[PDB]
Amino acid sequence: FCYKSRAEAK
Amino acid sequence: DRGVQMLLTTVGAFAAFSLMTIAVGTDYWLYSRGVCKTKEVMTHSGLWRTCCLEGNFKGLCKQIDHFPDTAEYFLRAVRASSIFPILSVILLFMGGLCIAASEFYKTRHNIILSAGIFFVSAGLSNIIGIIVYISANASYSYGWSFYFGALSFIIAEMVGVLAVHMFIDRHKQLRA
Amino acid sequence: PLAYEIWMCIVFAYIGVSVVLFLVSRFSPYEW
Repeated sequence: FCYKSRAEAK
Repeated sequence: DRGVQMLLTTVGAFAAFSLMTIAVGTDYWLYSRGVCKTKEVMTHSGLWRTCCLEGNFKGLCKQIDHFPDTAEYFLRAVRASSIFPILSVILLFMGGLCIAASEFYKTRHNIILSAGIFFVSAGLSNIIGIIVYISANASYSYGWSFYFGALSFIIAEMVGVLAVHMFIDRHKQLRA
Repeated sequence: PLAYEIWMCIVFAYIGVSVVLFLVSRFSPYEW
């Protein structure tokens, strides 16, 4: 979840 | 309703924290036959002190003699402290703080999920604690504090489910 | 055949496994 959250920023 | 869901979650959390704290502090866990104070009568035998009952002298309590086999040494140590019950209590407290911060400093949407994870983890800690305690005590009936602990586990899991569902609803509203 | 405590902990574990399977499989918004 944390990985997807950070990537969604871009 | 969102209001009812939030209130039910808050009430449940307070109740679970209170139940576990009372249980980890009270002495009516086992109900065994042992020595009130030495240097074999019915007893209270909680998590920390084994008070005596029905004996020539009642009300006397002595700290249970933990440590009267490294495999057994480690179990004895984990039971000596109540790292698992105590950790359950701490986790429940942190969950409560998260739910409280939900109303203020809101719109973060991730503090509700935090509360859910904390409640579920507290439950897992409570179950490990129960297994360790039961294994260390290897008639012997269990008292109302042990069952308070169990009720804490069930309530905590339910409050966790409410938190997760609430977080999901928040992210569903946000995506619309 | 199984002690009383084993049944009690089987029930507690069932509740736990179910709650955790619900959480991991459904909390992340990226799964909708």
